[PDB]
Amino acid sequence: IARTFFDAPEKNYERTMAILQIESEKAELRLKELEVRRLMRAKGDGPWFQYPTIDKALIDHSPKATPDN
Amino acid sequence: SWDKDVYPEPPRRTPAPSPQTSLPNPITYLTKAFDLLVDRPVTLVREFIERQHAKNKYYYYHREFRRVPDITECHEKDVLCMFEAEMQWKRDYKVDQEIVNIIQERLKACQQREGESHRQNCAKELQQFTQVVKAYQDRYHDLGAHYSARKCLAKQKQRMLAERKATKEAA
Repeated sequence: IARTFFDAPEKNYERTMAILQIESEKAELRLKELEVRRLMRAKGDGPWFQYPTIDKALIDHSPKATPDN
Repeated sequence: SWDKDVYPEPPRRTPAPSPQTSLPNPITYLTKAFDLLVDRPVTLVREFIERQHAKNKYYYYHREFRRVPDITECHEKDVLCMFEAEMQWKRDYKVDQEIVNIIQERLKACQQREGESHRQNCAKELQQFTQVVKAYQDRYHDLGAHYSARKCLAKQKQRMLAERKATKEAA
């Protein structure tokens, strides 16, 4: 029965170790994602939460009719 | 067979039968009939089975586990080392349960063997039983159904803190 149907204890042991490593890395990544999202919401210096402003390519720099502008 | 050092037994002392009457006891006749009609065919069948087993021989081994570092040298929230430490702790826990079982079996065997003088002739077995029960209770009790190595470490740390504080009161 052990030779035909059952997995070895060593195989299960190392499979469990691999599973634990993968989910531990995923959990640390999730916590870092939450911290990064909170920081970029708070400060707004990063690539996320960049709400649009007015583009400066629409300004006319030619001389106008009145010098005071 | 089993090992006699783990399971101790005193050498037996059987008195000789010295009858005082002339009536033959039926026990001897029934015993002779028992090795005649029962023991001989049973032993012959066992000899045949043993010959068939000696025709085809193979072995099996007792699994050995090396020592992995325990939970006291494991970084917290580092599952890779804590998993091995917890597996080692659970294996040790099962081994200690069977050790206490062996000592209980020793105590019951001593009581049954001694019979009517059990409360004098089994002092050593009772002392060994008390020692192993005290150590098991100080090691593994009051953990709960969700026991782990961390709970055992916390219980041991609390016990050593209490012992050190009680020493400091009486110093």
